[PDB]
Amino acid sequence: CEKDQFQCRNERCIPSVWRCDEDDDCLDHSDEDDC
Amino acid sequence: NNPVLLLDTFDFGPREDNWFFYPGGNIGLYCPYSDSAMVFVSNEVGEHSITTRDLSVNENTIIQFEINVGCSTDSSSADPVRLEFSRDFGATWHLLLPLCHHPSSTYYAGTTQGWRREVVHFGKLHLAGSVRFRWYQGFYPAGSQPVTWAIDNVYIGPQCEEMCYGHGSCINGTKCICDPGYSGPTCKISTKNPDFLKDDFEGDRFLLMSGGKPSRKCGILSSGNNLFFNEDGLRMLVTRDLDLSHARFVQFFMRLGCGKGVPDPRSQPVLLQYSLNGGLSWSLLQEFLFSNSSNVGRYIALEMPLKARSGSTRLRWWQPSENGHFYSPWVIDQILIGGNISGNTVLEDDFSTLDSRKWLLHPGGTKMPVCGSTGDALVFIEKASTRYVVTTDIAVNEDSFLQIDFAASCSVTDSCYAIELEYSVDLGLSWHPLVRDCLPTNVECSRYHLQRILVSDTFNKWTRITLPLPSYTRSQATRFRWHQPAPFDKQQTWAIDNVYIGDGCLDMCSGHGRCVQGSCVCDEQWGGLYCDEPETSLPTQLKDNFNRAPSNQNWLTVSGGKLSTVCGAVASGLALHFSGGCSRLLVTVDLNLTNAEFIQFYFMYGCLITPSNRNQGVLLEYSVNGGITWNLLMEIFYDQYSKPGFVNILLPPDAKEIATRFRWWQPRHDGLDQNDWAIDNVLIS
Ligand SMILES: *[C@@H]1O[C@H](CO)[C@@H](O[C@@H]2O[C@H](CO)[C@@H](O)[C@H](O)[C@H]2NC(C)=O)[C@H](O)[C@H]1NC(C)=O
Ligand SMILES: *[C@@H]1O[C@H](CO)[C@@H](O)[C@H](O)[C@H]1NC(C)=O
Ligand SMILES: *[C@@H]1O[C@H](CO)[C@@H](O)[C@H](O)[C@H]1NC(C)=O
Ligand SMILES: *[C@@H]1O[C@H](CO)[C@@H](O)[C@H](O)[C@H]1NC(C)=O
Ligand SMILES: [Ca+2]
Ligand SMILES: [Ca+2]
Ligand SMILES: [Ca+2]
Ligand SMILES: [Ca+2]
Ligand SMILES: [Ca+2]
Ligand SMILES: [Zn+2]
Repeated sequence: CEKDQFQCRNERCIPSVWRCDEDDDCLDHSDEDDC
Repeated sequence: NNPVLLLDTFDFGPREDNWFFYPGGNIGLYCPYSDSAMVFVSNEVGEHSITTRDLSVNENTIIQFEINVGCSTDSSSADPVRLEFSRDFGATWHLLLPLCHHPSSTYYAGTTQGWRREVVHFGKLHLAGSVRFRWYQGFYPAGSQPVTWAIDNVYIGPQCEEMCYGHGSCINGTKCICDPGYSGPTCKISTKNPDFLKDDFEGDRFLLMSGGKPSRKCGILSSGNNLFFNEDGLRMLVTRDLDLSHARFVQFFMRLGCGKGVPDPRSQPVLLQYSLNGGLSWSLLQEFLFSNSSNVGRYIALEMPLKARSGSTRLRWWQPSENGHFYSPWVIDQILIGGNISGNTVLEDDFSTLDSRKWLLHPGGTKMPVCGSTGDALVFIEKASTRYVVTTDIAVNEDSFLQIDFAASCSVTDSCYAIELEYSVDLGLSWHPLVRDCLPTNVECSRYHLQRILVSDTFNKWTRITLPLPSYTRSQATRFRWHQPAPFDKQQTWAIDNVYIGDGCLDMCSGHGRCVQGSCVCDEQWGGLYCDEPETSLPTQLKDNFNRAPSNQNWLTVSGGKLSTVCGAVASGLALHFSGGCSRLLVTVDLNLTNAEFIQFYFMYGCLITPSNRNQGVLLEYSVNGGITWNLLMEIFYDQYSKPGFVNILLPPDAKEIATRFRWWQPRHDGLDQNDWAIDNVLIS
């Protein structure tokens, strides 16, 4: 996974800037769980 | 002939002879912010006021004092302090400064937390004679809790010269004490003020913000907060003193009315005014009327009037009213003041910093790296209702060009989307497309291109784009805008970097470099002062059979195309089939065509769906300047090539340069797997 990225529990990688933004970007909302 | 009439610093008790009455008054400290003052405390029963003795005032007489009402941010229309006079020994009383354009001599709570100096010039407004003055709040039964207030440092006597230009206190009509930053025996000279103002209200720009909170109510811009004038008392917003000598504009968002239907007629207008003398006198810039078409949030951009141009101008928005009561509120947002009259020719950026003087507005945009950029880019990646960036005004001429690095989603989504790119010559009151959608329909063009250049598949990753600026972008004040039209998903991200809009690198670095401070920084494999000497031998030939994967040694760009058998044998084996839903575009590496004779290839339309109309025909163009300009070689007509045909064209002399590239592109199609086309056995030799 990439540095400016965040790894979901999906194994999915999203831009780390989508972590904590009131959108579910992982599709298991693990980008939103800890905010 | 002009005696000092009253002076009181209250600095160990008042001077008895100054005053006839001060019911409710005490000596002490109130609101130790902007030592001894005359304080009128809430709890005190009865009249809260202070009255001078009778005074012989004349043509030259001013009243000057310090005051603080309420020590708060709570705007209220209740228990204001009125400065009044009497020509009949207190029999009746009148506002010293009526309301008109300027507010009355009434001092409301919440206007400023801190103390402020005030001055009224009696003799300019009123005749000479025997006169009485007071600062009156009201009369309070036990239990009442009116706002606390205080006066300090009261002077009644001759005005100083030029009134100290508004930037100083007047001692006895002979000497001025200039506010910090002001000097000269009249406070005329001004220390360098800023020539720029930007307030988003999402957060010293303002001297007062009276009658308005930061709210999300009544919004225009769905990013965030605005300034909501819904309160009672004084509705006024006042800028710091600004250097506007070379300013071009004042722009802002404004809405008049926040109601069900049409705002009522009795609603007082909002006044935009200016002052070159620290608030003493105000000239109208613009009246804003409540009307049947006012209840809607809208963009206002105004040119700086000649009379406002000075190293020390301040602006205000004020809504007049008799009694601090209002019929319909108003909202204001995104205030920018600035620009340059020199309207310079060069705006340049690598986004190591994000200067707002260059980038007026950037909703949805973040200073961050993305997609292996060099340092930071301006990035539109976060959750946004809106994504755009507007430049400040620059002057655009014959030698002016736009050059930016652009990137769409960088393999985040496979969406087909396009970023609009626009220009304005009327300060953003109206936007026009930079590149206007044009095709071989008429001699009306000789260059061919699409309105939507910045497309997501073509520009997946960082790609430079250089445009010589069209004649209709030539003005003294052209601003530019990158626009993502709504609706749009979040994952349709995009970004810009390495922006040069200007006239500093003639020839545009020949298409093989970027302009950086009037010098070319060349792309790898290129050197020289203007990037026109290649570092190695470019290939003299292009041959492709499409029996294997298109290589990076032949093609710079393949959009909408893949290897397929769907067409049958076009030449032989696999052909490169174009049937994608977005761009359908084929572009060669730069080729040394010094000694090249021809271009040839086999070609077929509609392996899936036959092309519907002329504009769906693939065009073949060449460039001898890194793709900055393209020259049509062939319109590959749509109704021809229903079965595979062979195309052989002689290179024109102007195409035979040391670095020539080719493109095939479809301007139009009905979308995925519609109006498709295939190319096989490409040969440039
Ligand atoms: C703004 O709206 C008002 C309210 O409808 C318009 O005034 C009315 O005009 C009609 C027809 O001319 C009259 O019958 C009403 O008596 C008016 N209503 C009142 C009380 O004002 C007005 O014409 C509109 N303004 C403009 C510029 O079109
Ligand atoms: C201003 O004039 C008054 C005259 O009554 C005097 O008392 C005071 O000292 C003068 N102030 C200054 C600073 O000269
Ligand atoms: C005006 O021009 C000068 C360059 O001479 C520049 O430093 C300044 O920032 C410009 N002001 C604005 C608001 O563009
Ligand atoms: C272009 O081709 C000619 C001969 O074909 C060669 O002499 C020249 O060096 C070439 N230029 C480059 C830089 O490839
Ligand atoms: Ca998220
Ligand atoms: Ca004092
Ligand atoms: Ca705002
Ligand atoms: Ca950069
Ligand atoms: Ca083939
Ligand atoms: Zn647009």
